[PDB]
Amino acid sequence: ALWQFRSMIKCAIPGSHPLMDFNNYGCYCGLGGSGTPVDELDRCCETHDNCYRDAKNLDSCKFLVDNPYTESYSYSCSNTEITCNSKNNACEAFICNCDRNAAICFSKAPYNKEHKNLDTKKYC
Ligand SMILES: C[C@H](CCC(=O)NCCS(=O)(=O)O)[C@H]1CC[C@H]2[C@@H]3[C@H](O)C[C@@H]4C[C@H](O)CC[C@]4(C)[C@H]3C[C@H](O)[C@]12C
Ligand SMILES: [Ca+2]
Ligand SMILES: [Ca+2]
Ligand SMILES: [Ca+2]
Ligand SMILES: [Cl-]
Ligand SMILES: [Cl-]
Ligand SMILES: [Cl-]
Repeated sequence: ALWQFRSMIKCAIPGSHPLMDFNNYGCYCGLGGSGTPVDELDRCCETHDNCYRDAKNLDSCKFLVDNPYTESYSYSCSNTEITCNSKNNACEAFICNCDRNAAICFSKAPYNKEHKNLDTKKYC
């Protein structure tokens, strides 16, 4: 679920900015997206979006109001290391996996301030 994705990110990037949740980043970091990612970080988000899209296409899975972000799962954090619980059901494991990979991807990408709250309608 969305709130778990945020904690997962805190887990991988302890020095994250709490107020960052109020803003969007690049072309894909945020609800929806358009065009092509502007940088590595943005790519991580697009990929995560794509991962959720695949989640919505799983024949055996249908989420509340069709939003994968509502699906809560179980996971643990240890030394900035994320682990999805094997007890998660297939749908939850798929979502937990998308989040884990995205969080890891975020931790390795450069944060470019110029892309914060980008004028998407013009550069995306
Ligand atoms: C983890 C990312 C920032 C990394 C960073 O702050 N590096 C600097 C570290 S340091 O000071 O130099 O130590 C931030 C950039 C924009 C953020 C995204 C945007 O805020 C858009 C949404 C907001 C939602 O609440 C959570 C998912 C999300 C899709 C966020 C995931 C994550 O929190 C992102 C991808
Ligand atoms: Ca998005
Ligand atoms: Ca269902
Ligand atoms: Ca659940
Ligand atoms: Cl989002
Ligand atoms: Cl349902
Ligand atoms: Cl459900």
